[PDB]
Amino acid sequence: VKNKCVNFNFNGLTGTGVLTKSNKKFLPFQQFGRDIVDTTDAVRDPQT
Amino acid sequence: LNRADYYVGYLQPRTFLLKYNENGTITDAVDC
Amino acid sequence: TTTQSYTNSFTRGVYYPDKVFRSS
Ligand SMILES: *[C@@H]1O[C@H](CO)[C@@H](O)[C@H](O)[C@H]1NC(C)=O
Ligand SMILES: *[C@@H]1O[C@H](CO)[C@@H](O)[C@H](O)[C@H]1NC(C)=O
Ligand SMILES: *[C@@H]1O[C@H](CO)[C@@H](O)[C@H](O)[C@H]1NC(C)=O
Repeated sequence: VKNKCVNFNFNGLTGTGVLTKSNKKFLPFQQFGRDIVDTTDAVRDPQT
Repeated sequence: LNRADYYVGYLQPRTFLLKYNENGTITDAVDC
Repeated sequence: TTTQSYTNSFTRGVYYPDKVFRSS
């Protein structure tokens, strides 16, 4: 649901927020992902 | 077989500060 | 056979410690 605030349980990682398209150059090994304060900010949908 | 290499080094437990580039890539690192 | 000459490594041998994207 890329644009509506949602409770997510992505691979055990529970939390709440919104999901939008991202161009993060996640080289093909980068997964959970985070930010400057090291807080999960970008999860590559494992299925897609 | 059929018919100038072997560069070996040993790593150590050290603290490093790594400079990341905008595309997620490591441009420079400094050994504290 | 082989030789065992020494060589400075300079700034070399740095790998991504984990798989987390980081920018700036
Ligand atoms: C699983 O995901 C991969 C990567 O998107 C895809 O290539 C593959 O066809 C998927 N498998 C099934 C059974 O949907
Ligand atoms: C070894 O020799 C064979 C026969 O000429 C050749 O096909 C093969 O590619 C050679 N292998 C290497 C590593 O040069
Ligand atoms: C980041 O990647 C893009 C796409 O390859 C490139 O145009 C840009 O110059 C890169 N930025 C840096 C700072 O290297």
